[PDB]
Amino acid sequence: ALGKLQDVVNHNAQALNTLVKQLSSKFGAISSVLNDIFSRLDPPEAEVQI
Amino acid sequence: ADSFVIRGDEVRQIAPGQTGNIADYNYKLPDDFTGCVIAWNSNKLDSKVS
Repeated sequence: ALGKLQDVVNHNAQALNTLVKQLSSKFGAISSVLNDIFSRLDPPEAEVQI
Repeated sequence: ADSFVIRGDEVRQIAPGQTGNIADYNYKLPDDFTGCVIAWNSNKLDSKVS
């Protein structure tokens, strides 16, 4: 009977979860972790991937 | 204008963000370098029979 309130809660949680899930996407780069990007290859391309 | 003389295959080490003996011990270029580099062979003037 209270699903009108529950939705308001749920729509918040999803909105945050999606945000967190965007921290593990490569966006076309070699990897998701930027420290490995800095430690692997030269600055000329490190700038591009960063 | 910075002038010097080096060995052959080390010529690649004169560039921003490069690793090698010359880059890390003798002549280091900034990562934000703007300029030009000119390298040519001088086997006739810098070589001796002895």
